[PDB]
Amino acid sequence: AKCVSYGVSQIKAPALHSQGYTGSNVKVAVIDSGIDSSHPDLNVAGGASFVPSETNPFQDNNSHGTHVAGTVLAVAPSASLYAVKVLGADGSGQYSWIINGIEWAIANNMDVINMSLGGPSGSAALKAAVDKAVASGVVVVAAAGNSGTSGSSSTVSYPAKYPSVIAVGAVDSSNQRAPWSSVGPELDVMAPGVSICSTLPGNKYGAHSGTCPASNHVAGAAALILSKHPNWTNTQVRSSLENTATKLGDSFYYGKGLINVEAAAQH
Repeated sequence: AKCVSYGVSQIKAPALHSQGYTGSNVKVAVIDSGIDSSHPDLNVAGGASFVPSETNPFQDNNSHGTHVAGTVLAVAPSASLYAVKVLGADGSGQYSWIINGIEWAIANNMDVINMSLGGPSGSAALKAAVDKAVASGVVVVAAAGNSGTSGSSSTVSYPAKYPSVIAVGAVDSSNQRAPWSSVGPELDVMAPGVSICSTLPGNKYGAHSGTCPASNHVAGAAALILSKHPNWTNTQVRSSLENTATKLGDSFYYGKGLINVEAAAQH
């Protein structure tokens, strides 16, 4: 009935909020199912739809992208979020649609791309677009995936699996890896992703679990770091997050560990 996720204080975002840094001026493309801009606790700054049968990026039929927007804004309240819709009612999107989203983010000078989406395969064209975004200076963050462990295999999804992307896995309030959080050498950092409370369509709130909400926290944290260091490059934003993370378990399962946006914004 109007929650804030425990994850905001777990990544130490409050420490930036009290310095007066809240993501002001940072363009964040939420590449997802869209965002219910009808929600009174959300500011959407604009958007576009690359789903051919669904022209409206501000209608969230699946309720995923609205949750994403909320979690990004809980970390970075004055961030400018753009609803970039590449996922249909079925919850999946063609590579051509997702690539259209990424090309859009580059053309409209997004500072941060959040991709709370995955699949088990890549494409040369997908990797090309993600790399091109990071070359042009965009911080690209993506959910590591919800495939759990599978012996010695990487279970990290594309595009999080690409080295040009910040792959984000999910811990709970105890910094324990969620059993469904994907794993592998491509896993970069962890953030809260268990029962994360946020905005849902129709002026509602509720908890989602997944690496999607984990990655939402990191995209938020990037917007908080660029609030404070507006002249930092994506390389510097990414190093700050990785080099100041709180170490947890092995890097196969946890990567660098829990992000600490407080320590990151001092680096």
